[PDB]
Amino acid sequence: SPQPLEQIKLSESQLSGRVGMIEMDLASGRTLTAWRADERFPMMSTFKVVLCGAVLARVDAGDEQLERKIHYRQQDLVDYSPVSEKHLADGMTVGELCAAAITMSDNSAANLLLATVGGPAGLTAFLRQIGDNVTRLDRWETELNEALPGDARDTTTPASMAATLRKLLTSQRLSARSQRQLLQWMVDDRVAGPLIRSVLPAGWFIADKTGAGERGARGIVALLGPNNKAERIVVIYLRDTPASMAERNQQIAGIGAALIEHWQR
Ligand SMILES: OC[C@H]1O[C@H](O[C@H]2[C@H](O)[C@@H](O)[C@H](OCCCCCCC3CCCCC3)O[C@@H]2CO)[C@H](O)[C@@H](O)[C@@H]1O
Repeated sequence: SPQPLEQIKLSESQLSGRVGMIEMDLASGRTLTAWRADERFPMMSTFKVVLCGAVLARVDAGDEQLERKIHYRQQDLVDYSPVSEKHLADGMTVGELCAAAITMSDNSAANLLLATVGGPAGLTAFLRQIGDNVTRLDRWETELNEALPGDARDTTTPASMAATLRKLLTSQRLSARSQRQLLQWMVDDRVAGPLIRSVLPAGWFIADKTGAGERGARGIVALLGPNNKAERIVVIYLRDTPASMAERNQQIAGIGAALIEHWQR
């Protein structure tokens, strides 16, 4: 495999779109690999990890309970509601909604959660409260995936997203139990977790959230490491590429291979 930076460059060339990537040590925050790390990319569904961080912050403050049942109606549902469409009559708890949003990519669950945290503006305010002055959410599902060229709405940068994920998971801004819950939701991702495990060598940890959007936009935020430990945050975003989903997936996997084969940096 090429060196990781070389592989990222090769991927960007093969995809004919922009790639953004960071590799960061979870414990220390050091940046090991960076490529277009200060450029903007649509978050797509990856925003949901930050969303549930904001929910957990409210729980810690005594302003929310993961047990609280949210009642909703059919008119509230948007595209891709695999869990939430089943619970019109019995509702879902706030915690169940975070599980659906992060582990099943349920868009309506994400919108219900957004309403509990003050909407996109509330989520952006939370980002500023934790020192992320770059990432921004402006719209609800599904419009936040529009990925218009040059539009800063609903974007992050690889560097900001990595730092924010590290803050949420490890910095003691969230309580010990809340940090553990956020991590566990990422561990339990059903959309990409098992697929990734099927191609990871034995002994490698993965936790993740993936997203896809318009104009080829694709991303992953992940925790990865050897010896069954979450050693590094890896954030990869793709935008403005015409490539098939399979090819985007394969290029992201190829960056992963390069990282694994050149891990000691
Ligand atoms: O010497 C290291 C390893 O080399 C190979 O492992 C291969 C593996 O067989 C292949 O399937 C994977 O593809 C890459 C799979 C990456 C999965 C997704 C990565 C995501 C998740 C993390 C965020 C970035 C992207 O590459 C590795 C490294 O060459 C050997 O198969 C394995 O026995 C050996 O332990």
